[PDB]
Amino acid sequence: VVGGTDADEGEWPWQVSLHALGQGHICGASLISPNWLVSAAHCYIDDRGFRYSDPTQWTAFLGLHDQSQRSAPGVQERRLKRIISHPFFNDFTFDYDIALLELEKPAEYSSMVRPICLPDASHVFPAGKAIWVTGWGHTQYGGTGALILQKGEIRVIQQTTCENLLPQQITPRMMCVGFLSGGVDSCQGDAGGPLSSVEADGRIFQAGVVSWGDGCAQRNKPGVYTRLPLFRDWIKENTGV
Amino acid sequence: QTEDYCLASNKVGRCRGSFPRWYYDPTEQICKSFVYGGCLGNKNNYLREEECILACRGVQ
Ligand SMILES: N[C@@H](CCC(=O)N[C@@H](CS)C(=O)NCC(=O)O)C(=O)O
Repeated sequence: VVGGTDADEGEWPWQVSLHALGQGHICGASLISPNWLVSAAHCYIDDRGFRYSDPTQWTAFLGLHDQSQRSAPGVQERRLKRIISHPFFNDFTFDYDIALLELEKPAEYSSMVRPICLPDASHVFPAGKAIWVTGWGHTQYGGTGALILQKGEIRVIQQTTCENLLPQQITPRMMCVGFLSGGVDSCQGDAGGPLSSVEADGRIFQAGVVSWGDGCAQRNKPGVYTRLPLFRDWIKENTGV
Repeated sequence: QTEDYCLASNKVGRCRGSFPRWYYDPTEQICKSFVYGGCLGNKNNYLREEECILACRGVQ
């Protein structure tokens, strides 16, 4: 996350860290129930002689605050049993960039670990709304990760604007969030992490999934995120959530 | 071919994963670490330092 600040401890109890064997933190994810995580499809594709689609190759850390303290109280470590990449995912266009991850054993809800709410399929996150991106990703493009979980407040951008800023690259599955001014954005290491949105009763709903961007935090180059409401029924049908 | 595998600049790309990878730098004649986004990378992109060294040994 570029231009963010340290999250408070326990502030984002749905934020998850995914580690691949011998490689440390690769992607974020969100907890949506005791058994299921939402993440990005592009994190879990076979490559360079390593099977990123193979669930045995991953470890999920829940209730994590600091990457150098993964044995702190309340941190829960979990293996994956299943990875479901969306069937329509396209690794050239990044369309349908979403995945469901099944924990080998359920998460235990605590002050540190809790699920995010899922929006109904009909819900719209309105243009201009201040929402939050979180992660341990880079603080600058081509830079370095953050030990302490970062948060950054960003704003929903009109789809028409989004399309014109990134011509021929934005599908209806995608949403621009950030600032036309740049300065605050997600970055490498943040993919698969949730957009968090405070709703009418103060509860937090997932607005989308960190996906891609043209560098990070550049002017007129906001982050591009996978929409959540559109995939509500797909999630229900595959997970029962 | 050594052109692509060893002489090309490293490519982070647009995707926002953080995949620790290795690339050969022909100006230093050494393999160095970089972070790959996960999509549409080029061939100068190795999972292990040892594999990068093997692929690009001696290349100028
Ligand atoms: N119903 C849950 C407790 C409520 C809960 O943790 N719901 C989540 C998902 S709907 C939530 O409100 N998270 C967002 C937030 O706390 O702001 C239970 O009894 O286990």
